[PDB]
Amino acid sequence: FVNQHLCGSHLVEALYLVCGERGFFYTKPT
Amino acid sequence: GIVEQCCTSICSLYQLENYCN
Repeated sequence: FVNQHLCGSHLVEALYLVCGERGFFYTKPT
Repeated sequence: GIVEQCCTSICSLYQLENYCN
């Protein structure tokens, strides 16, 4: 996996690529 | 939270999965 800063469009694209179509929630509160 | 790890620092697959559904 990459070792870089990821913000805005880069943060959500990398998070979605890691979730692999599972979907995401940026802070996932209870 | 995703922003404090990824925007102002470096983050990984092993941090990123904590924000998946």
